[PDB]
Amino acid sequence: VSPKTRTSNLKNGLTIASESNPLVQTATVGVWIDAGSRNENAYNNGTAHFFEHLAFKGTDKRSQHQLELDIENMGGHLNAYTSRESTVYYAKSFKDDVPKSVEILADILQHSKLAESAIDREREVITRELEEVNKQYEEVVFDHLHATAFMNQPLGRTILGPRENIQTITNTELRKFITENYTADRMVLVGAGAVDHDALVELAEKYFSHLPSSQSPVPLGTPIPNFVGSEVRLRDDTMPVAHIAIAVEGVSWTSEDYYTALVAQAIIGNYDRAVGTSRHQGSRLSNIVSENNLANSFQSFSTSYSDTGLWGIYLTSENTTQIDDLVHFTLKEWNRLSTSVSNLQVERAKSQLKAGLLLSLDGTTYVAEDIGRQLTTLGRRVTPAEVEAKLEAVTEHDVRAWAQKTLYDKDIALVGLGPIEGLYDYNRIRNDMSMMRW
Amino acid sequence: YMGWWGHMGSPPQKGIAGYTISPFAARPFAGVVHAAIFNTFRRTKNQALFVILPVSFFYYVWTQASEKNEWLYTKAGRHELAKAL
Repeated sequence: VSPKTRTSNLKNGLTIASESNPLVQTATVGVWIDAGSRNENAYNNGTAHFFEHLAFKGTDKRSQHQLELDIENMGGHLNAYTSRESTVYYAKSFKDDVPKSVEILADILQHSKLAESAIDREREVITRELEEVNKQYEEVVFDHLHATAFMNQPLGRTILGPRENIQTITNTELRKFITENYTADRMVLVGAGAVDHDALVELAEKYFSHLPSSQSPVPLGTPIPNFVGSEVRLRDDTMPVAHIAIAVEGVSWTSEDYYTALVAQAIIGNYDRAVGTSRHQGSRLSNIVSENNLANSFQSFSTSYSDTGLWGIYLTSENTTQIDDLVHFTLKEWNRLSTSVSNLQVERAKSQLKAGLLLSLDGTTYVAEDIGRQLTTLGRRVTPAEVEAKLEAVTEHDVRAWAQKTLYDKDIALVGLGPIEGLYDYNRIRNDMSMMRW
Repeated sequence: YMGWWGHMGSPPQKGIAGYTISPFAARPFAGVVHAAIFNTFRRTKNQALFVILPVSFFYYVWTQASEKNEWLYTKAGRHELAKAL
């Protein structure tokens, strides 16, 4: 039984959430923000990512060089990432360097220069990032997957934004973005590891007290996405490995089917030919794929957003003449979530997940990420006892009902990259979403 | 000159992104009225001469031959028929 997550608020509406671990010597403190690229329109798309660069370019007090030195002197590091719905800025340090790190984070978020000279400098760095993501195949595949599934909608936009916007982002629109979005009621200060909650609350009162509150304070993790069945083919015969993602519209964080969808995902599971144990996994798809050498890997996912999600699988394969078999057998295993699954598969997947949801949190950064994610999506940290009860409530017959309304005979979003000549047209893929025998 | 799926015999393909949408997501008869009128008119107009010229020539030839044959086997065509045989 892990120590209890303590939670306090400030007057502005900033949440402070902490989980202490007296066995470790480091601490991850940071700011989780319920805001990301999805909050941009088409004209300022890329702003959130642009700001992440300039946050480390110097403040009203410390210059870029002074900033570098201050963190070097602390001994730990700072890190940041911007997603579609979430922005994170954290600092890993020593136990007694926590007041320094909170002070630096408060500075870069509230009091950043955003000097025209630095905007102009980063504008090239970010332009170069557009031509180097091209190598990260998984990211290419998932960005096209969002673009097509949420065609012409805010969730469909990339985080980097178009080339055109990068050239036209001003300090004015940067300032406007962070003033509108980085408000106290949307922010959570998180501490995990060697942190005292009461000390962290005092540091929040000292540094984050003059944060703006939004005009209309909605609860944390408050949002209509209209999924498009569609495909993107990025054929490249010179690549040796095909990368394919297939997804349906999945579930939001607060869906009643959230846990049902996780169990369904665990029934298919993951596979990697490079891992020794993968040939012996219980998953039927794993067995088919390994015995027939159909793939190098597959990874089931159930990605959630505030008001929608994507549920599907990501495949990589060198077997270019049997892509058809790989996709065929994958979708036939999904069909069985509707037609065939019983207590045998469901109880097995529940066993595996009851541990998996706890295992994931193995370092202070993972714990902080868990507290921060849950507070910004659900408005609260869900205790392991509650999670164990929600998993236990999932029956085989919940899974069947969920798959019958979510997967069975449904439109898919499909992205193929690489030597995908063997990937059949949309209809033949989508025809495998049902079984004529059932 | 033809392989099979995965090795069809295409030159290497690169740089083309292809997009489409589900049959359930699309209106199958989108723009049908425009196509039925304007597209068909364009399509037909561009091919009209290749049908009209040979059809009209061979129909004219037939018409002349059949009319002559008919006339040759009347009373009036007696003399011309006698020469023709």
